[PDB]
Amino acid sequence: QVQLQESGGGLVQPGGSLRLSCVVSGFTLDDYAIGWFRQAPGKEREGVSCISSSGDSTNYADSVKGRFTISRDNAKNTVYLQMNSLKPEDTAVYYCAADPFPGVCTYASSRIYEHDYWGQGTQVTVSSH
Amino acid sequence: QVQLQESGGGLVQPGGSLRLSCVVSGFTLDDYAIGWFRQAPGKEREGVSCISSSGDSTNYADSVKGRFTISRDNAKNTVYLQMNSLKPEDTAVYYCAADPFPGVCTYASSRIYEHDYWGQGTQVTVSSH
Amino acid sequence: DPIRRGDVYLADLSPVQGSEQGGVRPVVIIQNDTGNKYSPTVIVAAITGRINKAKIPTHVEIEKKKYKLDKDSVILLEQIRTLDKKRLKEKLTYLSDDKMKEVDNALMISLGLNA
Amino acid sequence: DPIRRGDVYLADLSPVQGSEQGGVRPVVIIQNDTGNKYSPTVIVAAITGRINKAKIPTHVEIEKKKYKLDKDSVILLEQIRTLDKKRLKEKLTYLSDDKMKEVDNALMISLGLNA
Repeated sequence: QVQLQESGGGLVQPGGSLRLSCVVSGFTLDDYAIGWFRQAPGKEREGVSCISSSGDSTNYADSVKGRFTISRDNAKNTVYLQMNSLKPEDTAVYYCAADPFPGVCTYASSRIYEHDYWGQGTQVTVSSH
Repeated sequence: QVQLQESGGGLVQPGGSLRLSCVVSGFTLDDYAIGWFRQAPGKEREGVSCISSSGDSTNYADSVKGRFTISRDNAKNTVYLQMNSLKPEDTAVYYCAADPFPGVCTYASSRIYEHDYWGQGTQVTVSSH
Repeated sequence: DPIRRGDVYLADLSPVQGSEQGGVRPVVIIQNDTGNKYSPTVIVAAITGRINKAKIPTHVEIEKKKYKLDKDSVILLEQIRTLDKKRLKEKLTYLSDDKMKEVDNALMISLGLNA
Repeated sequence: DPIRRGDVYLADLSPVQGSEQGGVRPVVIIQNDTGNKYSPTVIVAAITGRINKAKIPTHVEIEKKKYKLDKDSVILLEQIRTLDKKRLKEKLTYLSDDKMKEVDNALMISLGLNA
């Protein structure tokens, strides 16, 4: 059935914080790995972080570790991405994506692999205003 | 059918030379890898050198390389082991053994693996007399 | 006729139960060249035409442009079997030196040969 | 229930054509532990009861004393396949730390992962 929807975008100052949410429908959250992907204009899509279909393993990108924290609430079918120490270079369109493949995001890697089922985008801007 | 028989044993002085021969019967020499194994009293059997079932690869033991040279004559079904720079510590009972396993003695290794079909022994002694 | 490591073949994986495996489909030779010559069998890694994108570090992406396979595919290094050489039908192409290192690194992960 | 690398199992290799492979017989788990948990399949190395002695550097010797297998056997690291986990019947034992390194070294030879 229907799938994912992201909320929590907006504008921040450099060094601020923000928490992105990802509502899940049409499947069991314990069957899919959910990842966060951002895409800045003029740049290729960049993977940020993923959660395993089980929830025991989390991977992040090098430019992210120590700042963004991915979290999951299986009772709400909702996945979170707590974005802290926000740099103006984190301005992009963030997507939460699910993938029904066994073993995704289980390995300890600095690279999050692209998923298959995507959702509507969200706009995250950060600059002085 | 019947198998192998070694000839060419005897007594030598330290630093001498000797050539051991290995007659083959009951099978095609191009189907079996032939190896040379010696066994000194009080010591465990020691692999010396082998020829591949094809003849392109030859392996020796570390205490042997540069002295013993294994050779094969497919037209005679006869395998040779030219033993040069003979030390008194090379006194043992030498055996030529065949093995019908695919890929034996093909890998470049300093260890020759034990074969399955053996032959009658031969006595190689070396000491001053 | 000479089977080399990194060559892309087209063997008959059938009959292999249960799921995932099927009939005549491409593979890649992962057995070393010394064993490739004298062993009666060969070790192959699966090439899947299904959902084709690297999902895990044991996946390596290969393209239908450079390689004669149908559509964009992925090398499954977590799905391996050993075939008797008579099962290889015809060869397609061979992997690049850089794409073979991608396979060599993913293969040590699925077998836990690091650390 | 937890499948770990180095464990000695007893799966059903049948039906696998042509020669060499047979029915219910022991194997050893060579898939890494991260894939051992979440993959629906497992990578196994064959345990042969036939002419049982290390013939090539891709062979590793295992004994019926320490391991519950019938008679003295050899791990065939040039004969590999990937089984769905439902094919594993019952576990026997697990390899020693030193015997697992013997497998880890022979496995990199048959796959040409050195140099």
